[PDB]
Amino acid sequence: GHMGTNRPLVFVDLDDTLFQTSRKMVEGTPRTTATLDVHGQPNGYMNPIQHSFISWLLASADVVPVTARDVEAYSRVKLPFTEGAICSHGGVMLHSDGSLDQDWHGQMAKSLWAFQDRLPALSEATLRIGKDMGYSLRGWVVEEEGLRHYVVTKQNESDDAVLSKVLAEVQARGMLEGMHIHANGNNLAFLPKGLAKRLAVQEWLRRDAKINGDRPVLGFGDSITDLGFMGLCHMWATPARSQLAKAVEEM
Amino acid sequence: GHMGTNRPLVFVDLDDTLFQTSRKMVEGTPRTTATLDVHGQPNGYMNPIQHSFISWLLASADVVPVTARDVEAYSRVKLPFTEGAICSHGGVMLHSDGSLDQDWHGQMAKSLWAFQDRLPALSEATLRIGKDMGYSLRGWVVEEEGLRHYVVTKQNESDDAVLSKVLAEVQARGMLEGMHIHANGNNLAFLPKGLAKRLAVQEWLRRDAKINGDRPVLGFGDSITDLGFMGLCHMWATPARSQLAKAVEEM
Ligand code: NI
Ligand code: NI
Ligand code: NI
Repeated sequence: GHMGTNRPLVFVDLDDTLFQTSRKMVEGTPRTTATLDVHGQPNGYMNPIQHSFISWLLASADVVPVTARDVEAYSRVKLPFTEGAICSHGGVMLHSDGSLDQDWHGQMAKSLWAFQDRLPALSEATLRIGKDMGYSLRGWVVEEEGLRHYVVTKQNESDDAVLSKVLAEVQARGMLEGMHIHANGNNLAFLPKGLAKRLAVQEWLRRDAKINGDRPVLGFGDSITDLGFMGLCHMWATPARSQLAKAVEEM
Repeated sequence: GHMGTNRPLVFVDLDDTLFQTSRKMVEGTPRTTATLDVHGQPNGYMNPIQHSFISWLLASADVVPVTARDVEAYSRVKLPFTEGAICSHGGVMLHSDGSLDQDWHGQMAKSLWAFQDRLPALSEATLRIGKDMGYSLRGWVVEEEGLRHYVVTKQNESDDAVLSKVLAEVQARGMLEGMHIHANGNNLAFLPKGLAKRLAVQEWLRRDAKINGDRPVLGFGDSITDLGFMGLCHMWATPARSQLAKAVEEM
């Protein structure tokens, strides 16, 4: 029979799915502010199709962000999400009022305590090995209060090919055993085994099923690594010029 | 500024996207009739997620089928589509009341009159070459009143691998120059150059833009060949276990 709401549950990636930075848009084209930088100034935007799409989607379905952003960076997203969120590559679940889900935090803590020393050392070694290559890098450990989640590294050369080289060497030096990687644009991330958008979306669906039974689930994402959580949905979707769509084009 | 409707225009494939035959569903699981066979009896069904999804989508957006079915087979689809349709692999556009679009019919006629003799001969040769292989086939020319569109061939062996063999030989005998092919499940189709879902969706969007300007366009399809029209949308989407999704999985 029917229980709860019939409307779709839609898991949406954020950066380069709902909005993007200025450098990824054609100059002068109209835009709406979607994110702020740490100094409080606009730094991410929606074009006219994008703001029309997310407005319709938020009005029509239960929309849940599934993002690499940590909680602070997610709080700089200026979109009226009302159902909570998955943050930090699946390391964090937020309730609808923005408060931290204590149960998931306990489970993630358990999965991640074997990595708490390795993560700062891995970021340090990557940033050193990057300067050894002569590359001007930038990186840090993404973390919540008390718990370190994953390592991120960016380049300042305006050449994303730099990061593919480091990934090749770090892999050969055997630094990534027990971990998986995300690479898209100027972003290279090293994630512990038990940290994944897929795991948090899997838990979100388990909880939803007790309230709403089986209802249509849709996943939207732009990265190849977003296929993890997107594969848990009944239908998945991607922007026409995404990293994922471009890879499908070449297949 | 804003003009017309803001709601998304959603192009949806039909078979194996919104519904499927009984043999493609787990026995005994609940279902809703979605299509009738030529004898008027149910032969295609939606599972509970599928009927919930298409109901929500029809209510929330302007939904336009984009189907290989000819007009007669489309008329046996028992879903309340209200905006017209693209049929016969892009060879036919129907108005919302089901009447034939005369302009597109004239354009398709022009593209297809160099193929009017080749299509019946190609179906005959394929069905003969199939029996030469010892395979029990079935095929015909798909056509509207006066105009032949494409060739379809099916096998009766319960082995879809049979069709991949014929495609290999027919290609070597040089019978498919100036044409493209569709193969998914128990369906192998040979299409003339100017016959494509992509071309009809392209024309549909050109016409829509004069009424509604630029609004979000979403494409849903299950076949690799559906990527043609799906690439014209802002976002495209596929069922989790589709032919397309399975190919992406292997990439
Ligand atoms: Ni993204
Ligand atoms: Ni289909
Ligand atoms: Ni129902």
